[PDB]
Amino acid sequence: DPMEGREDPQLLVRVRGGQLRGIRLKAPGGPVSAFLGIPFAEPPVGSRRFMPPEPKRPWSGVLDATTFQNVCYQYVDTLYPGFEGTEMWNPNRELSEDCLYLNVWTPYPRPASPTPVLIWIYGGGFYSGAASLDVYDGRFLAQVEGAVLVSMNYRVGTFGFLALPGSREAPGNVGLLDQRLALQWVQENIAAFGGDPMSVTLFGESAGAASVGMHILSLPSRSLFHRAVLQSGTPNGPWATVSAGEARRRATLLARLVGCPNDTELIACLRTRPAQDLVDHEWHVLPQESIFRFSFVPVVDGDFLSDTPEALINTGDFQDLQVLVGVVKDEGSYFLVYGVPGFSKDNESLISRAQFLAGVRIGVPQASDLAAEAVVLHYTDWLHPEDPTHLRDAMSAVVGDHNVVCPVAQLAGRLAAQGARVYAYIFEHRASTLTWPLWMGVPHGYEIEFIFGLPLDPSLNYTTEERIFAQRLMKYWTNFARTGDPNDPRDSKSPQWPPYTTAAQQYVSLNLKPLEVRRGLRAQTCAFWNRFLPKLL
Amino acid sequence: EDPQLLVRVRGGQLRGIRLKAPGGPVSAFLGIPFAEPPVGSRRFMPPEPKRPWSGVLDATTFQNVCYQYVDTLYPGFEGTEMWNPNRELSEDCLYLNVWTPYPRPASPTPVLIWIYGGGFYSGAASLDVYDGRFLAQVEGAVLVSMNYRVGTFGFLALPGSREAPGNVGLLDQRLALQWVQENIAAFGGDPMSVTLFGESAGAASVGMHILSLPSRSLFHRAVLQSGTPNGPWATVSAGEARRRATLLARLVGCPNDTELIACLRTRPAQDLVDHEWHVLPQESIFRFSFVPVVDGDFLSDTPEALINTGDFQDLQVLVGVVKDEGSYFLVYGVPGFSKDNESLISRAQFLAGVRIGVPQASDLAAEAVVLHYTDWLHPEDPTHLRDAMSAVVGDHNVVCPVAQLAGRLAAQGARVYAYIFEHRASTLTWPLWMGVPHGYEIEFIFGLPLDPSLNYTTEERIFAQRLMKYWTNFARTGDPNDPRDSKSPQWPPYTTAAQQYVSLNLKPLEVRRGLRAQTCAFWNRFLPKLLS
Ligand SMILES: Clc1ccc(OCCCCCn2ccnc2)c(Cl)c1
Ligand SMILES: Clc1ccc(OCCCCCn2ccnc2)c(Cl)c1
Ligand SMILES: Clc1ccc(OCCCCCn2ccnc2)c(Cl)c1
Repeated sequence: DPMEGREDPQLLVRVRGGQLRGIRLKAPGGPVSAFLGIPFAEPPVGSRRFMPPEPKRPWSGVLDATTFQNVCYQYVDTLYPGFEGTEMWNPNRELSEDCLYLNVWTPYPRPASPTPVLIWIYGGGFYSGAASLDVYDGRFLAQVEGAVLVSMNYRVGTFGFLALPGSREAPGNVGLLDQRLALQWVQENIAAFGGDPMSVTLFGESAGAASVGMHILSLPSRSLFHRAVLQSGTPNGPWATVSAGEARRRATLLARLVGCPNDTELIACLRTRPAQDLVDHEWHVLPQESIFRFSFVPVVDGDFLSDTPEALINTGDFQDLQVLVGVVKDEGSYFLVYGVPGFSKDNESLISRAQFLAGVRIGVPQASDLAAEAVVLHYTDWLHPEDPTHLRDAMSAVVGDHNVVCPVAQLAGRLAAQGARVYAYIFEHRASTLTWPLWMGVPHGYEIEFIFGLPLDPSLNYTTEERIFAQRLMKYWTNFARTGDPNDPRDSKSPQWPPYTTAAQQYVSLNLKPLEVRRGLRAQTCAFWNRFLPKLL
Repeated sequence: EDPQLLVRVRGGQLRGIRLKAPGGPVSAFLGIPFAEPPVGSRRFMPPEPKRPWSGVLDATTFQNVCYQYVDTLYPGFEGTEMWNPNRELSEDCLYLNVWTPYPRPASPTPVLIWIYGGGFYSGAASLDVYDGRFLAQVEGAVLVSMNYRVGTFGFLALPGSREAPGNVGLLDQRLALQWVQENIAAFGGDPMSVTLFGESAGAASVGMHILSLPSRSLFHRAVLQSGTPNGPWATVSAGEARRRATLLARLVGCPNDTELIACLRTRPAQDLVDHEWHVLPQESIFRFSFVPVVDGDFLSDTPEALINTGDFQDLQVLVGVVKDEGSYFLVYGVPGFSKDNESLISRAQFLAGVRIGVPQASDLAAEAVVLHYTDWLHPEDPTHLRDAMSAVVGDHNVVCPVAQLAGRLAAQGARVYAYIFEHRASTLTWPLWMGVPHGYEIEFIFGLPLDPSLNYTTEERIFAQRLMKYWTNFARTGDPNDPRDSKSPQWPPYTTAAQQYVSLNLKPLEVRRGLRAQTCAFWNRFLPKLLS
């Protein structure tokens, strides 16, 4: 690198694979260091499609690490052309199978002594997502809390989770293996950045939180981190996993659909189809009333997942663990405009009672006739069982409770009974800049920008109370990552966030108001979903 | 001899007795025969009208209580003994009483007829809490109440047989109703304004008069207090009534229908009463052996079917409940409950208790009742489980049947008013944890707090006068509100749209909406689909 002597000396770093040169980024309160697009794996292309990730082979020279790399090949949403509501979640770099890269944000210059590491695993229903989206920007947590923050790309869709269980050519869960490979990479290499590999906190949202949860339940991953944060997502629940049988069913059907007639011959054929043909058909392998399930998700393979997540969280020893879990207020609203007839982002979506009954069949696709009517009866307001606004909102909560809030509640409760330290929250602030209609309240996903600090960017037109709020949340998260306790010990002025225990079931509300402690995490309704409803299901 | 106290009814002369109420006198006519005594071969048979009589029949005194079980759980205890017979037992008991203002009313007065409850196995028109002197004195009402046969004597049925056709206890009530039609005018009562009212089993009976056509032309308005014709306990099937009679027969030594009944007529009354209850699987402790039968005659179908398909356009109804219907039933049937301690039970107990309260229920339906009634913030708190156990029994047997009846009658034409009674009597001798228990609204309706010697609070004296006004305003008009009122809040009709009902307590009328709407949607709409 004949130009080293004239480049910035504070942006050169050596890792196990070679040298990198990062970039000095401006954050509102000062500069940060950013190292973007570090390969942590051999590009999982050609013969390596569906295969487990192979560790990146060393390079010569200084790797340019100043820009985000490719987004893992995935479906791109087009329901609403040019709409910020969906576009903010869309890929912001070129799609490519060659996408296994990660990013590191640190203070500038890099910390003198070992600094706690947050690793971000993104959501996107396992069919989408990228570590380079504006909403996952590590610069604010780095600049303001002094955090080292790592976020990796992992394979999604067929490429990440298509399995023919028991084969060697497509064992499944490779997308979770991508994540683990990045975790290992952090273990060997994060010290070279000022990162403390003995204090690593995973955090994620939705399918990401599900991924975090799965690393908790998979033993090879348990030595790669110390604390975890699950936001609006769980490894248990109706959507985050499938059986070996079901995964086998779905791969076979997708193979027929793209023209592919012995497991080896089948996978060899799939490997020849262009990436876009897989994406174009991946959705078409479900009854398209299962509009609320994705086809290629982590599989219960007896290997990565030794048994079902519900089994492992019912029988597991968790004294080790500290976990911060939680939900937004209206988890279900978002999805309604994509699956239930009568719903739109553009009108008020007041629905009929028949539309409600129909929506419950689509929301609980696994349900029998009896179970559906039980859900319908439980969520009806008998004082106004025809009121269209109460029915719109009830539809929202059926989808939200069944798929996120009650899975979280179940996980919180089980982890606490089996030794873990648990902190529970409900996030109740609607972003002032939100472009989804008012009726959706605080939708799924829209706490993420507050955890990451985006309101500190004055360019983004948040309120001044939202700046303050984001700083409180950043402190909660980084405090938890540092100590396993979101509270600031140097501060008893502020109200305390008590642990969540099976006796008092306390949890806090996150909004512009001071912390408020509540009891029972939607306790009556989730008893219905987690205890009774699994009979007629 | 007082001419106000000498009345002539269609069967002869009667002499009454001038009684003292707090605000003055009333004429009472106690112990009037309305049927031939149902003894010997008349046992189990429909009543026959009383034969006429010579001279002046002494009607100054309460007649005998219909032969019935006598409660022994807490001997001497005021709380229980107050429902116990207060005259001697006899199968010779088909008499009714009549209260009237003194002097006898100038102009035809609205008549209220009281049908007591006590589970179709007990009850007497002569109990102190059914005392008609207060409603008669203060509101000028003519108040009637009859004894009807209970237990095996009233309801043992061999469906299809001619000598034990069933429902004779209800036919006893019907006869007293015709009696009031043929005779109440001589007392200044108005045969054209007759309001039935009753409590529990009595409320059920009242409902079955609504649902039986021969009865329908004998009254104009009805009042159902904490009981229903529909529900889990008020009726049995033809087949089941037969199974039960036959097993009662074999238990006392008997033995063909005619043959079997004949042998039963030979048995001393207390033999029948002794084996009365050993006759159903004893998970059915919250269930009595001999109750109205769906005979195809008095009840042309199940009450459910009839309230689902009937036209109730010319009927006004006043229905309601108390706050803790299920309390009284706990100390008698559920392990862990007593009048003497605070009944703080374990979750194991609550689970076992639910099997009792819902004896009919599949495993899954019990599990469903358990999960619906658990408070998941404190799923093991004894105070929470105790209170829930009481709510399970009360909601399943009274509150949700009342909600269902209210809603059906409203939907199909009837003018309905609904209440929930929430004052606990200052004089109550049951423990505090039982709240406002089944039956303890009656004394306020009847105006017993007006008797100063019973030591009720002055507010209760004012409360009781209010309820007496609702009930008699309803008798007079079909509407509990005052036609030139006290300008308090109005009591709205109950409708299948606004589901409005009032609270009756010391504070002014409060309008609420949905009578345990969520919980009763569970019992009447979902839970049936679960033993099915
Ligand atoms: Cl609660 C909930 C709602 C939706 C959902 O998944 C929607 C996948 C939509 C996939 C669309 N797609 C992918 C490729 N082509 C279309 C899941 Cl896993 C869970
Ligand atoms: Cl062995 C026996 C005796 C009584 C009882 O339940 C009492 C119901 C209430 C009896 C008094 N009452 C109240 C209103 N009318 C009569 C039960 Cl489950 C069992
Ligand atoms: Cl919610 C409820 C509670 C009790 C009950 O019935 C109790 C009968 C008690 C009979 C006692 N007895 C009479 C003669 N021998 C025993 C019914 Cl039908 C309904």
